[PDB]
Amino acid sequence: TSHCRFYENKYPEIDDIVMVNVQQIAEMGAYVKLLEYDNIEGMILLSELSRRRIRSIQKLIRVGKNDVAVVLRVDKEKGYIDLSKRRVSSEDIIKCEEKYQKSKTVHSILRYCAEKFQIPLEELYKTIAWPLSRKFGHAYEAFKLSIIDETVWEGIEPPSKDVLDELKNYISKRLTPAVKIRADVEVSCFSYEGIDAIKDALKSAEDMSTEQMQVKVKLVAAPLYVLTTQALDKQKGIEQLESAIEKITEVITKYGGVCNITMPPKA
Amino acid sequence: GETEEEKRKREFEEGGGLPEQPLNPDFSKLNPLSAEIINRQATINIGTIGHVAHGKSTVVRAISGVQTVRFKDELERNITIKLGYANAKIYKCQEPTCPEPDCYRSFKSDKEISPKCQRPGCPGRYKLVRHVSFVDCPGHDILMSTMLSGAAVMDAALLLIAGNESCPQPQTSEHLAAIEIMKLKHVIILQNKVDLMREESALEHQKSILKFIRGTIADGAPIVPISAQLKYNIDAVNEFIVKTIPVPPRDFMISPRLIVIRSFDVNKPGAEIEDLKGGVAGGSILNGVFKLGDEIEIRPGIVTKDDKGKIQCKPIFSNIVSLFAEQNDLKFAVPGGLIGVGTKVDPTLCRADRLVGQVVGAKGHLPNIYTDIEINYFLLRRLLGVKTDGQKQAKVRKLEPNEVLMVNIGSTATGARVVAVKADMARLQLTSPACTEINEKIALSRRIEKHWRLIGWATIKKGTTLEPIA
Amino acid sequence: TNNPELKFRIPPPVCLRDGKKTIFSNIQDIAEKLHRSPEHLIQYLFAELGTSGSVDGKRLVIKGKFQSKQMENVLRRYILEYVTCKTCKSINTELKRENRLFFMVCKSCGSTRSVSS
RNA sequence: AGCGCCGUGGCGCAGUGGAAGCGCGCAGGGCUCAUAACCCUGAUGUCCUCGGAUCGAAACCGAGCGGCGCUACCA
Ligand SMILES: Nc1nc2c(ncn2[C@@H]2O[C@H](COP(=O)(O)OP(=O)(O)CP(=O)(O)O)[C@@H](O)[C@H]2O)c(=O)[nH]1
Ligand SMILES: [Mg+2]
Repeated sequence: TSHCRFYENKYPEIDDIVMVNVQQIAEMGAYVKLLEYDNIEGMILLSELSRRRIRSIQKLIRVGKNDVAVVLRVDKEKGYIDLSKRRVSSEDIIKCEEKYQKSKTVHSILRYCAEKFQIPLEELYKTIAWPLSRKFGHAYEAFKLSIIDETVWEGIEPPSKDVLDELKNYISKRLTPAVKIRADVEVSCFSYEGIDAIKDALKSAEDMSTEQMQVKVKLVAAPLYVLTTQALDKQKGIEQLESAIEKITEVITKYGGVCNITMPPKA
Repeated sequence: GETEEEKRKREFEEGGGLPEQPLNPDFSKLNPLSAEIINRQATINIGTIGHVAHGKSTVVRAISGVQTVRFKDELERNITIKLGYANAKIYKCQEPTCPEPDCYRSFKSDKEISPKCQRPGCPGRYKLVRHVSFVDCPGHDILMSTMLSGAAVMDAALLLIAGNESCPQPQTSEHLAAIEIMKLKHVIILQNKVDLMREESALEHQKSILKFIRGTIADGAPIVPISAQLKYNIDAVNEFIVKTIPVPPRDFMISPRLIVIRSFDVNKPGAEIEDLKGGVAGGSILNGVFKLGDEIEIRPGIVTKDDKGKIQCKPIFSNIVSLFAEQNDLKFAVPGGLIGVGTKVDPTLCRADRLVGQVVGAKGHLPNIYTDIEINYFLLRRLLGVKTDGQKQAKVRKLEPNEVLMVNIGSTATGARVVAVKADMARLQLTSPACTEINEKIALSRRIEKHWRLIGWATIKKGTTLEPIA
Repeated sequence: TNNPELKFRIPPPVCLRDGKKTIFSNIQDIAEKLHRSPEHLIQYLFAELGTSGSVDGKRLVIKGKFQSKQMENVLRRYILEYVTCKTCKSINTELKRENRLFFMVCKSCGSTRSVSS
């Protein structure tokens, strides 16, 4: 039951960049369905197709797969999509693909919820999807804020609480991320009691580990000590690790030894 | 139906096991052959010398069974900078019935007090005549500080000559002269390759080797043909070591000292740091009986340069965590055997080649670091280690003022400058710190042909001391 | 006593050059008479010469152009530096894996040499 | 010993969250009188092992293997 395009309206708009799936090259160009959009076939003419003149056009089409696209004019009376392939910026193609991955990945969870609760995908989209794409500009960042901050659905009417809690499980299972921040600290100590200092320094550092983010000063070498941290929001790890740095500097500046930093906190 | 591991256990407990050393034995009545000393530590250091790429690790492995392993990926194959250590247990069969040449047996360090005789037909057991340590000396023409220092450690010598190659190997003679410099006579000559020669070739090689040993200080050197690979004729080597080579004078009268040659940080990676261990100095003790728990000071230690370019020397005070010798942790340490003194020192001091050739003294003695040293030198006629293609082995010149030269003071590998030259006396200024304790037999090498070259020996006569900052 | 015989056990590498194709049947025999496992020998052969094929049957089928002299020479190199040690005459050594590479050890002697590449 | 990389179709890259990819190779065909150039069709996979959420993973993760680079010898 694949339908219900990601965007607002039931026909694509004008002068926008999309991405199609290619099916046929019969006489004049590609009449192609849209996976950036619902189901509607759109035209590209072979003149609106090839930047370089070609011997066999098929090498640039590769029927069956997905390709960059631009809708210029839309027949908003009975349905026609004036579309082209070459009418896209060299860089903005990657914007088109990344937009498509966001939209497609949003579609996957909604399809899962629809095939579980047997609500047509259009209803789940209507209740949930576009209010999210309106509050936050996209449903993907809406899901990203929902995994961390549960205020996202506050003010959105769901068909049922079952759809809600199931999709919360699905966002916590599929959209699960925490970037590994790493540091490397040198011990340059030439002092007398250094091993006990190192033990106490790691005691202090690992005593900073919070429930969600655990800091473990693992050993790889005598000088080089590694700081591994799961930065869940990519901002607490650096301050945790700076606190660790200060703790080792504290332990080291009084026993008699010296220590130095090689790799500061980086994602 | 006993497993081989069960069999080896049963023999180990049958052989008396490895009894724990007494915590406080009466040290006045202890000799290096005593049961508590002989079973769990090595009292005589034997060092291997030979030509490059002929096999000195392999001979030690064939004797004891303890691998030098060899390390550092690239150094796995060419040469190793650090020394190679191994412990052998010298066992003699108590039965007179077995032939005398094969009664001797050298086992690994984990053997029992009295293991059974592997000779088929003898129920007699083996008595421990001595335990020995081995110091594998690198024999390359570039690596000279480590060989001199390892010499400065050892007390017995072991010369390897290959048969099929040319007789007069020059750096073998350099090794022998370096041994002669430190006042050793006890040298055993080995023929590494004997299976690969004919009867006549082997005799000709023996004649050549004898013809070499007439002018050197060593006169009555034993010569024995062995094989590191085929692993035969091991018992008679032990025979010659036991008969020819006695224990150097080493009793408990002399004040405690240490001479560190190797550094070993103890940081098992992957393990959490809350379960760690101190830094270990691999050091040899020529004088001093050390017991579990002691305060010791690495005299040259921290070497700093101030804003004014002056060298400041901060001794590394340290408390001994343990005295790792042979196999097990030992309550007391025996002079004349390399030991890992593990102390509270930060392992970053013992990671790389940092504690290589450094003097240490327990608390209760004040050795003196120096910056200028008076030295009394004496040179040989020619340089050793240069295969001149038939023309008059290079003659040693007279030293020049202000020349950087490698002066191995005991174990310390230092590059000093000559400030004055006399008939037999010189003065050396050091940038790398060196201390003086008693005499510290010194080896001298110059830079004439790129790499260092031995020239002659020397002993300190005087020096300008430095007072360590407390 | 131990070695009355003191290599002489290299099978003559009789090959087949079928123009576009090449078939070497002796690959198993040279594997046996040199006490060498087949896969390591064939991968060493492929590492010497950048040619591709398959292994068929107890034989090596490489579709490329080489005279029997040159593959004989490659086998000669492998014999010189792997099956028999340069320093002393021996052959009973075989592949072992001492911390991930192939570290050679012997049986007649007890060698430990780091020959991998 | 730990960390950074990887797990072919003959190769190198790859999308790795719908389930078999692209070029280089190789077999075959087409154009040409004929060859090269050019044009079309292909069969090759345990996308390394074992389990797990998942309709479902090759993909998302982990209890093991193998091969790569460093930390460097890490008693
Ligand atoms: N034929 C033969 N080969 C030997 C013998 N002893 C050792 N070898 C060879 O020497 C090799 C090991 O050499 P190695 O001990 O590393 O040399 P090295 O001690 O590092 C030389 P240096 O002390 O100057 O550094 C082995 O692969 C072995 O084949 C022997 O008695 N006969
Ligand atoms: Mg060695």
